[PDB]
Amino acid sequence: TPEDLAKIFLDNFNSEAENLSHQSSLASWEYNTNISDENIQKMDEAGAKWSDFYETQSKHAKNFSLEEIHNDTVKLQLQILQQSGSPVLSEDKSKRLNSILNAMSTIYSTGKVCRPNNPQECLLLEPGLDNIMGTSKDYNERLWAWEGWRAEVGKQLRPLYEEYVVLKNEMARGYHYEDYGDYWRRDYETEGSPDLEYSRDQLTKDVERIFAEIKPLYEQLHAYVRTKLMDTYPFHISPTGCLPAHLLGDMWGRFWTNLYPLTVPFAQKPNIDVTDAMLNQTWDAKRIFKEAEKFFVSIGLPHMTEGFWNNSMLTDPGDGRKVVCHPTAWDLGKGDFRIKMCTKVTMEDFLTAHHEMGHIQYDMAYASQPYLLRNGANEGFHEAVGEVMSLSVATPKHLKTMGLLSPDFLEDNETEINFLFKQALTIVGTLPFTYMLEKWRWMVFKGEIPKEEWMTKWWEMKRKIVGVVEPVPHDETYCDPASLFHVANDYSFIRYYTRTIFEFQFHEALCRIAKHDGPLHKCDISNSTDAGKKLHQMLSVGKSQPWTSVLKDFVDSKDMDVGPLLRYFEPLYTWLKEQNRNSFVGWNTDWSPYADQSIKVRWNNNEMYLFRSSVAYAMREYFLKTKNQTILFGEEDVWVSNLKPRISFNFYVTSPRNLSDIIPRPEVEGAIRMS
Amino acid sequence: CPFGQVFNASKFPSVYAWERLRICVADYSVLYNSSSSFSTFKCYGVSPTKLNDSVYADYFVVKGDDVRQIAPAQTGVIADYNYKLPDDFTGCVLAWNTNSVDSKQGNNFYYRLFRHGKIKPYERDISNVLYNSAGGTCSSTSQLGCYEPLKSYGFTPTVGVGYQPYRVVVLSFE
Ligand SMILES: *[C@@H]1O[C@H](CO)[C@@H](O)[C@H](O)[C@H]1NC(C)=O
Ligand SMILES: *[C@@H]1O[C@H](CO)[C@@H](O)[C@H](O)[C@H]1NC(C)=O
Ligand SMILES: *[C@@H]1O[C@H](CO)[C@@H](O)[C@H](O)[C@H]1NC(C)=O
Ligand SMILES: *[C@@H]1O[C@H](CO)[C@@H](O)[C@H](O)[C@H]1NC(C)=O
Ligand SMILES: *[C@@H]1O[C@H](CO)[C@@H](O)[C@H](O)[C@H]1NC(C)=O
Ligand SMILES: *[C@@H]1O[C@H](CO)[C@@H](O)[C@H](O)[C@H]1NC(C)=O
Ligand SMILES: *[C@@H]1O[C@H](CO)[C@@H](O)[C@H](O)[C@H]1NC(C)=O
Ligand SMILES: *[C@@H]1O[C@H](CO)[C@@H](O)[C@H](O)[C@H]1NC(C)=O
Ligand SMILES: *[C@@H]1O[C@H](CO)[C@@H](O)[C@H](O)[C@H]1NC(C)=O
Ligand SMILES: [Zn+2]
Repeated sequence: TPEDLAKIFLDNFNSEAENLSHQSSLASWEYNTNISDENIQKMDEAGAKWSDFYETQSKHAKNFSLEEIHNDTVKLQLQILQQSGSPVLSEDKSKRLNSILNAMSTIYSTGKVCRPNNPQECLLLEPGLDNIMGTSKDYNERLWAWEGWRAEVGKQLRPLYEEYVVLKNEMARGYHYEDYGDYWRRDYETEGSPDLEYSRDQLTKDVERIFAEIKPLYEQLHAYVRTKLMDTYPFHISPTGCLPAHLLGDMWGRFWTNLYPLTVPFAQKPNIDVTDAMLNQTWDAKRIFKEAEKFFVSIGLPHMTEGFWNNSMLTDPGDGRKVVCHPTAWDLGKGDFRIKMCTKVTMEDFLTAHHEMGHIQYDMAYASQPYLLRNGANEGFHEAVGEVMSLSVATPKHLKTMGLLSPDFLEDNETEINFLFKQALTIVGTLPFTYMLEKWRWMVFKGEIPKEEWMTKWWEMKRKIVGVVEPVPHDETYCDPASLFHVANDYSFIRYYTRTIFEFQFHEALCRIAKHDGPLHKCDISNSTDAGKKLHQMLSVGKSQPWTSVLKDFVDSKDMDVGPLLRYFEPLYTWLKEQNRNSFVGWNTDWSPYADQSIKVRWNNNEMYLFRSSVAYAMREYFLKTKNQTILFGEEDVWVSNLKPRISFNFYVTSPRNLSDIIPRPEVEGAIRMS
Repeated sequence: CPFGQVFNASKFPSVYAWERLRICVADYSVLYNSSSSFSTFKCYGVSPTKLNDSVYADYFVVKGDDVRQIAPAQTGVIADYNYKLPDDFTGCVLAWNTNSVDSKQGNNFYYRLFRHGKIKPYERDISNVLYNSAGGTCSSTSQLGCYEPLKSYGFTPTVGVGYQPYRVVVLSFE
């Protein structure tokens, strides 16, 4: 009886939801294709109706006992509804939390950094600072952009993030989770046989295990980059120490892609770029997607439907309306699949087309599932399936048969590494960042790190795990892990770790079924229907089965495994190893760019304020009396390092408002001794 | 007999409330001379080369995927609650895709999802009361267990071929 009642409830939910979520998603599409004041309010209206329905149904779902249900595809759907859609908060705390998140998003998105010679000139992150960090070679300009962002947006998000953490934990406990960090990783939890079970608190053990196995390769990549980078930024990088945070070619140091032009193995060897071939042969934006389709079809996957070809915005329409040029695949529901892109005839957007069609093939594969189960087995599978496809079509062998790469083109083992190195900077160089960012957040939500220790632990563990050091010291008025998109906007970041690991497990499995004989980095699953159909079986399951069993039937294992990643980059590893023979590999967490010239001193924030003011005072008089110079040093010009409360700290002083110009140790020491 | 008022009709009814007209000269120029028009065409107990040598027509709008339920000895939401044919059925079922006509802004078609028991062959239930999942009747859909038995088809101009309206005509030869 109670199981049948649960089934009736779900039948009602699924049949009612299917033609309601459709309207909300359709309205969203129209808005992003045609941006207007009328379309935005219609988008919200449609969304509101769907949200209200979901909340009511989620609350109803709570009064069905899971122990009374003997069906797995029923119990699972009830669990999904019971643990979402309805927070347990006072109305005042529901108005508030939604007023901090909106505030943080806005502060990030409208944040700008001004110039210390000119105030009416301010650069924004998206059209501005981002194109400086990824191009400039000027140590001083890179420092300005790096520090300015964190000292402008970072200082605004600190008090908001503190309230955010407290309220989110209370919310998470309303679902019977220990904290919000625990809530986030519930997606990896599975129920079933003792052999196929997985606990949410197991993830924090497994990602650490994989990292330890990765590190030995990262250290070789790190050492190589350091010795090559040292020739671009001399006197700023130590042969035994950490890399400066602002010299990684990025605002956050998420990827090392932009260091390639500085750290390229074989500068005399060109990379493959068929942008010119595509233009010469008269390719358009449509042909790119037709070729992407052909690839998937050759391995036994379904053709793209007519609705896709007629409704998708594959190319920017020209004019008359503003569109959002941010590539993404859409599932509108009810057999309506689309891709939204502003496609250009380039190589980089060729690989992208393959990647976004990887999504749409997956979305089709599990379309037959119950509404609530129409998702990936795991959050990391959806991007593993998409990305594994871009590896097989980046191979010269594919371009040669396509006719994009010149006939009789010669390749060798000098250029395979030139290539793998570029990939390592994206795939390996990002893993320790993702790892420690999420690890820090978990500790913050859990309550292991007191508010007063947020910034001290952030940089402490970052130097230990990643091997990157700040150019200037930061106190607790800053919030570095808030000036990044995913942290400010409440997104989980672990999905960018596990998908990298799964991606290569899938890659190797596919290249094995396809009977590849040779290096793993030069495989191609095109024309291989035996590998394609095996993949399809793994996709069609959706979320109806636990990811552990879904993976096992495809990769013949259970836990995530980095083995395949280390093997993929094995060549490179054995090459870097023979290059780093005269250099030091690894780093020591006791060197800093500002530690060479500072004064050691041997008590709350109000006492430190007075101290810094006093130092600025001594400086003003020293310079005026000794060199007859009038320089107005302020409290903000005295930086404090290595604070060990009550007992000791280090400090140094810079010229007024000038970050790069540090007063020579013997000169500031003079000012202190003088007064 | 006015086959043109069934096959060339400006509007069809919902599947939950199907209409039936009684059938003169038994012409077949609209059934077996143009078969490229129909997407589905199956006969039971009779062949296209035999029919030529009372026939009542039941017609309604149903989504593509549910067209397969319009047959003898079938089960499913439509077969069990909206439109049922007997196992011992003689006649033909014809259907065609009318996405360009029925999938508009104000065109709402309904089917029955919940009922206290299955319907008999050729039974037409057009009532509309709240369904109590625990048995009997109830009021207010806010109460757990109360559901509306009639739900719409989310037909729109751009949706999959399996969620596109089809016009079905069933010719039962008695
Ligand atoms: C975009 O939306 C506005 C507001 O309704 C409308 O006037 C305009 O015609 C739309 N653009 C297109 C191409 O439909
Ligand atoms: C759960 O269903 C039972 C049985 O009708 C009823 O006693 C109880 O009030 C319901 N609980 C909730 C939360 O609606
Ligand atoms: C669960 O219900 C589905 C139908 O909704 C059925 O096909 C499946 O066999 C059932 N499984 C079990 C264990 O009852
Ligand atoms: C492509 O480039 C070659 C250069 O040798 C040129 O001869 C050829 O005409 C170009 N193709 C087209 C379509 O112009
Ligand atoms: C796109 O829509 C037009 C409407 O004029 C139609 O004729 C064309 O065949 C459609 N495209 C496809 C692939 O059906
Ligand atoms: C796949 O096979 C076809 C022949 O059916 C061939 O033309 C095409 O180049 C092959 N693709 C690859 C990547 O080898
Ligand atoms: C590339 O292979 C040749 C053998 O064909 C070898 O002698 C050469 O040293 C290799 N290049 C590198 C960087 O190992
Ligand atoms: C509708 O009438 C026209 C004109 O007689 C005929 O050609 C067409 O086949 C009819 N439609 C159907 C479904 O019979
Ligand atoms: C139309 O039906 C008649 C009678 O069955 C048949 O003789 C004729 O060949 C059919 N026309 C076509 C084009 O098949
Ligand atoms: Zn992706």
